[PDB]
Amino acid sequence: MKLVTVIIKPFKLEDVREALSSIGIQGLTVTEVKGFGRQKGHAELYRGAEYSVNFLPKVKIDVAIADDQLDEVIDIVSKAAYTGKIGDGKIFVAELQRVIRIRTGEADEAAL
Amino acid sequence: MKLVTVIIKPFKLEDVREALSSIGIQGLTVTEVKGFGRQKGHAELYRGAEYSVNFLPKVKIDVAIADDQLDEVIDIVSKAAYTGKIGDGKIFVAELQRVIRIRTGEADEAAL
Amino acid sequence: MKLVTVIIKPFKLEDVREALSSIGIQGLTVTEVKGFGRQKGHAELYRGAEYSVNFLPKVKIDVAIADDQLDEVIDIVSKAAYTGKIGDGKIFVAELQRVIRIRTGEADEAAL
Amino acid sequence: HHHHHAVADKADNAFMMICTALVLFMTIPGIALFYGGLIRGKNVLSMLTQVTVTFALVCILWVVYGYSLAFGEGNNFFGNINWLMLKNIELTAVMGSIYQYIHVAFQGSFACITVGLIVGALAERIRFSAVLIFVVVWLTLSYIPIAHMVWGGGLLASHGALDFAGGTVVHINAAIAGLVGAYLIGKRVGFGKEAFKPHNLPMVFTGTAILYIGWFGFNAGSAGTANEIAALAFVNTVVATAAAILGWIFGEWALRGKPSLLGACSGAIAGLVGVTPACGYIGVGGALIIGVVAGLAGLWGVTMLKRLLRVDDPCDVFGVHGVCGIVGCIMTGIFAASSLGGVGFAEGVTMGHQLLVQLESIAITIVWSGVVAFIGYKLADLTVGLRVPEEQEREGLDVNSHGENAYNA
Amino acid sequence: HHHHHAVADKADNAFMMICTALVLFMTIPGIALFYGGLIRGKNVLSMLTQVTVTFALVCILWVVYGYSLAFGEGNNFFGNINWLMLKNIELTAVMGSIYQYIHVAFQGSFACITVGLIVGALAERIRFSAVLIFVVVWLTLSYIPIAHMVWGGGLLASHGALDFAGGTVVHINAAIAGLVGAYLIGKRVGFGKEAFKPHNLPMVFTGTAILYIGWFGFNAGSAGTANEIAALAFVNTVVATAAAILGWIFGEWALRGKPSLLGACSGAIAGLVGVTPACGYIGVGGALIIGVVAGLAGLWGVTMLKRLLRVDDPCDVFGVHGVCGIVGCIMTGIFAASSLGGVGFAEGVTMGHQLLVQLESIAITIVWSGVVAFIGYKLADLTVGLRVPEEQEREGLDVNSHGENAYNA
Amino acid sequence: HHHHHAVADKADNAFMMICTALVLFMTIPGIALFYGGLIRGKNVLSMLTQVTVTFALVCILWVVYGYSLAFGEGNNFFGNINWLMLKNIELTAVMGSIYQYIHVAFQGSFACITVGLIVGALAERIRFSAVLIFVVVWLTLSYIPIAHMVWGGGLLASHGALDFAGGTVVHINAAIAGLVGAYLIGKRVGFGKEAFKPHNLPMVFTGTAILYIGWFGFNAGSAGTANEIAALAFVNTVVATAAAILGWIFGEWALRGKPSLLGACSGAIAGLVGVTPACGYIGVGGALIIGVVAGLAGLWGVTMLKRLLRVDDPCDVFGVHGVCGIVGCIMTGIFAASSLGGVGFAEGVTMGHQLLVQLESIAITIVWSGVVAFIGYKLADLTVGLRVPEEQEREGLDVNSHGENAYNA
Ligand SMILES: Nc1ncnc2c1ncn2[C@@H]1O[C@H](COP(=O)(O)OP(=O)(O)O)[C@@H](O)[C@H]1O
Ligand SMILES: Nc1ncnc2c1ncn2[C@@H]1O[C@H](COP(=O)(O)OP(=O)(O)O)[C@@H](O)[C@H]1O
Ligand SMILES: Nc1ncnc2c1ncn2[C@@H]1O[C@H](COP(=O)(O)OP(=O)(O)O)[C@@H](O)[C@H]1O
Repeated sequence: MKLVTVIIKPFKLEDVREALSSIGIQGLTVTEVKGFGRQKGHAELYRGAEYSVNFLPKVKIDVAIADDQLDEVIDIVSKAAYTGKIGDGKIFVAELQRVIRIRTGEADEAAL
Repeated sequence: MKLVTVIIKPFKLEDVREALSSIGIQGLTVTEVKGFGRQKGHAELYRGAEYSVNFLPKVKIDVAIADDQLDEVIDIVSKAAYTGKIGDGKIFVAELQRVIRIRTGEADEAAL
Repeated sequence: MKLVTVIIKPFKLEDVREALSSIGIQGLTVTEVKGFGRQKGHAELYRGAEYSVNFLPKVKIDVAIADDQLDEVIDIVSKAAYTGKIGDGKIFVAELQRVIRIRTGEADEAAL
Repeated sequence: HHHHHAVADKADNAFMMICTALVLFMTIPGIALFYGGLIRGKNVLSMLTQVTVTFALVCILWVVYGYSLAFGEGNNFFGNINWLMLKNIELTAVMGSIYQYIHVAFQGSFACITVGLIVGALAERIRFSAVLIFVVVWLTLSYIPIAHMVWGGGLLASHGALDFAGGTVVHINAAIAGLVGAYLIGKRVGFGKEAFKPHNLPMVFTGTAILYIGWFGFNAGSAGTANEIAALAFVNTVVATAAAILGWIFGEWALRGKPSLLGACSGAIAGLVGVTPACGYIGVGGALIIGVVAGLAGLWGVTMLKRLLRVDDPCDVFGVHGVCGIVGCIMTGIFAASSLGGVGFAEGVTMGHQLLVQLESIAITIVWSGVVAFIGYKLADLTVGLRVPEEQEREGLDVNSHGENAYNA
Repeated sequence: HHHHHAVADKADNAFMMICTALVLFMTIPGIALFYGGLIRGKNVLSMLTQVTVTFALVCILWVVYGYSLAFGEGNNFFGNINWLMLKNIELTAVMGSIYQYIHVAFQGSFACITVGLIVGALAERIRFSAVLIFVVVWLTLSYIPIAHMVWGGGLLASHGALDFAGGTVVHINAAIAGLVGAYLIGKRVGFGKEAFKPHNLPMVFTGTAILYIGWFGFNAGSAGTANEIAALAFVNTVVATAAAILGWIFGEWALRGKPSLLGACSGAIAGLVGVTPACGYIGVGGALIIGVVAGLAGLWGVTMLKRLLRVDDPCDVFGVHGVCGIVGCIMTGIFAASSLGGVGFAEGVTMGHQLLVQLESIAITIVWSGVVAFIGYKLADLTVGLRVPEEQEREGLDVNSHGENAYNA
Repeated sequence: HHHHHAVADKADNAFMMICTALVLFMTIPGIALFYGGLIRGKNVLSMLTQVTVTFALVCILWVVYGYSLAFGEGNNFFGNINWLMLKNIELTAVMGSIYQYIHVAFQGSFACITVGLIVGALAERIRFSAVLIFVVVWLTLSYIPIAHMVWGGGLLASHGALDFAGGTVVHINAAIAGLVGAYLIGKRVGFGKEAFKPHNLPMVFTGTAILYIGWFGFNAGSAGTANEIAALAFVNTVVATAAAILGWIFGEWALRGKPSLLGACSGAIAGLVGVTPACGYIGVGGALIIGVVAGLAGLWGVTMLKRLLRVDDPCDVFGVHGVCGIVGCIMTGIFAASSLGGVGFAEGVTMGHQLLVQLESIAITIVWSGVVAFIGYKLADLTVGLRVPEEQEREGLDVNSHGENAYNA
């Protein structure tokens, strides 16, 4: 079992979610996050205070899938979330041990 | 060391919190997330606009534990977080290579 | 590739951010989370209601790094985030199978 | 002599229109913000919609037949049908020292805030269409006749009751209707096991402040003119509120350990409710005592009295408006005395007798409003159902009742 | 008797000063919170600043030469420069039964809200500098001549137009101006592909509530004194707003599925706008019919109309102020009739002649504002460019145009 | 003819009661929201509780002895003890052309806002109980005597000082009390190395707007009647505020590269303060110039001056109310002249002589308030201690000092 995390630009959420729905993946979790990197927030001014560097709103997507699915999921999200500009995002992959559905008690594959 | 992640319905936080206390686990981290899958959001209207596809508010619990505690946790969390209804959430298990307490420098069990 | 998730006190973000720059680590993801453990958070009063169990605000940092930088990261983060009082937080470590930069398609080390 | 008529004073016309705007300000957005903030984020819109729409329903019913049946001449309980749609009321008709159209609007705003208050007790689990149906019944068969009994020349006015701005007509009237409601629908799911925190305390404070400012129209406006009585009701409004905020804070700080914002806000409302029936009748010192007592009475109401009855009234309508209205209505019958710096009881009357009339008025309102509310709630339950299903209660009324989310990206 | 002067009525002075405050309350913060809540978080500050700065700009232009050109003696389209920086107007000068200085401020607050209305149709893609340029041109060439033609003895006033508080002058004027802006600056990025929800509905409600309370000073104050006409306009304001709220709500519940909170709020404005030209001329029954029709019309304006016009008018300025403005002006030439409970038409005028006069005023207003708005936007786009780059639009107007983030830790 | 007495003018009674209400609106909730939005979210409730509780406190002290000591007759420093709890004041007693009970309310509201303004320099690190103690000492010893010297026929009044609505009494007085407080308690932890953004800028705009609207009752109300002076003060408030918004906005645009909402808000207050002591004495042209200058002076006030003073005055109370207060008090002595559009000086008073008096009034206000403020903060530190420990400062004053959390589920 694999767990794929994707950090992207907020407006490109609906496209990725629909790219995931194309391959039968409707189950997913989303978190509002703040990011910093090569691309950064515009200067901020508050009376006397001036903060030249700021954080930028981003979106973190979490999806549990199967090993065989890993190949397609990476390729489908990579294109769907692409815009060309700096700050497009990154794809993280990690090994998931056991997945359990609370409602029924189902395991790994049947839990999704 | 293991990392246990549970995604549940916001109204069932208190129960799981207490269940974890029942087995001696007081420390944890909570995040407000948006979930989509089998159970989905209710359509919403704003003036002329109609929005059918919607996300559901969920609560993500991340609890780091010892490896001899794995089976004890999944069980007490399942029962505590259970309602029977669709969209009850799911449990995710992942291996932690290292856990360190900033305050002391201690690792593994000593870090929790 | 390794993922280092650091849960700290909100005001210590600035100190951790700079310390991370000190060793050439500019890219990171931040999330607003809620914590509980040895540090607990004062009791709250609402008219007739008395809530004894409350969470504390925390900042969660997610940072994908290279294998060797691991020990150096732990040392510099522990130091910059340190206060000596309870609730300073913890550093967690997990293995990442792959990291891909969406904008270019670069993998692992190159993607960061 | 038969064609003689009072001339309207432009100062009073001006004062009373502005005061009407302030009473409307108390409901829109006053009470909507107050209540909205006290409940959960998932149910705020439901409170805002209920207040807005009931406000609308009441405004229309008031001009259609409400004013006529409340301020028209007849028996001790109801008025006349003669002033329907305001027909037969010349635009230049003068009520006291102001045009009647202004009077219609002033009394109309009172009806609105009274219905607004009720909604707070039905919070988080009531059906939207149930509250609209209940309002039609309760306004028609309770607000109107009680208003006619106290301010319309009916039974309680004939008995010499003392209620300047609505201790009975508004506060106790609404408090009862809310208490009956809550008891009928029952506890919110998770009560006593889950946290039911106010979602936005800055919102509660904003609502409190607007209720406070608008209350000057409410209390001073009750004079019907910008005279010395309006001046007396004004200062007394400032005194009671301040005294109640302090009475409440010092109670909480000493009994619970910390002075909270919800306590300072609740105190102001308790003071305001406390002085509502007494404002234009008492002196400055009396307002200070009523203020301190109401502030402490309310604290007790939202804490102990709330436990003694085991009823889930989310916004504590009965603990504040019920308890403080009752305390203020009784105290008015004492502090009106001339030796207490009051304006003096009517000719012949003594504290003793007056004390009973204040008590008589309270009991009649409680039973009147209670029975009618029980009637209204039954009618609605029967026709559209009172309570929403448990799942829709946990996910919230904003989305499945009004199909909207409160806070988005 | 040339040295005989009119003496100001202190009561009218007080009433009009307060009413001016009420209309100012409509812009600062009324319309700003109303529109600010309707758009997304990354853009709320852009809205609040546009309204604030355009407010200031209007206040300045108005006192320098604005008032003099609209209300000073001239021809049928412009006025005079005899009152530059208010010179020539003595402080003790009387206009009606008040000091002219009060008239200045009262009429000034009208221009302010008018400009604040337009901004909502330009939200999220317009450059800041552009809005300020458009205002200088539009206020000067569209507002002042239109205000003079209607309320300054000009063309429309001499033809017998009925516009009590700004059906043409304020609403249609603004709606058209906004429609032109929406068309010329194009659709927002992601339109029809992404969800555009109001970030803060409680904020919208607060703005709606403030606009309502402020409107009483807008409509009633148009009487110019605290008389029976002000009493009529006040009452008609309560009535139409409630009717419209009920109109919309039930229209939405039946055709869309549920009664939304935004629906109710939008219904309030619709009723308010619709009654603006009619409030002082119609009977309480007329206000009811107008309110209902206006509410339903507004529902059409933001639903079918908007989708057919194919415009991105984010705050539906036209769907509400244009559709209900036109509807209101027409309904005024009808319900003013005596046989319909109205105040009656001027000596020797029948329903036909009036109705035709109402239509003439409407057409003229649309063409005048539309042509001048087209010119206004052209200069802004010529000097500074009307639309911000795509990249700036996705990131937010706040951070890019104003260097600030609305919600911090 | 000893039994002769003045008669109240109902217009003035209404005008003044509405003004009192507008002035209270500035504190509840105006200044609370304004300051609330400027500080972090973990402390917003402490700001609201401080304003609400200090307000209550000021009201009680005002009616018990405050009004009497400031307004009763005595010497050039303070009044008398004859009006304790308003005893000896007949309900029908007339002050000017209004019932004295109204005068008591109006002046008491000025005492409230002044104390509210002070609280924004102590935010995020002061102990709640310490604030209470300070208020009792400062109001009693500083506000009362200053109010008596300027508006109570005292010392400064007797020398012909020109302060129409409180440049010295309200603004300069509070600014100094605040500056002193911020110096004594010290800089907030992290000051200079940590980011301190306002948590809610819409809340800041909201408060600003309320402050502006409420300020009409503040400035125009200071006329004591709805006469021509009231109207002059009204127009000047509209002009100066608009001018200051543009002054700050453009100054910031030129120097920093962007026009911010905070800039606009700050500008609005800066003009209001600047025009507070001049509104009733200057011409429309004076109001414009005073406005522009006030806006740029407040800009320099919160930038360069704040950096020079090395003070952590979080809400820039001094940078705005102090600077603009001084600027306004000085500029009043200029623009009051007849040859500059003003109402003119008193019989046989040159401009050179008036300026000396203004500087004298500024010197005495800064000096008295400062020393009194010192005694107060010291009395508070001897008994309860002024600053909360560092760790409470980190978690937030909300849960530590008030046991509540502002935003929840
Ligand atoms: N493939 C997935 N990856 C990550 N999270 C998921 C996935 N599927 C579901 N979830 C999470 O679990 C929640 C409940 O899932 P759902 O299918 O609606 O209920 P159930 O778990 O009872 O079948 C979702 O809201 C989402 O947060
Ligand atoms: N090493 C890292 N660990 C975790 N998250 C990162 C890391 N580097 C970047 N990110 C996240 O990815 C986002 C985009 O990175 P950025 O450097 O701005 O552009 P790009 O991904 O094209 O290099 C950042 O806003 C941040 O949220
Ligand atoms: N077992 C755990 N798993 C995940 N997160 C935890 C765990 N224990 C604590 N935390 C998080 O780390 C924070 C610090 O823990 P706490 O016990 O309060 O302090 P310390 O780490 O100094 O002992 C907590 O507020 C919580 O957010």
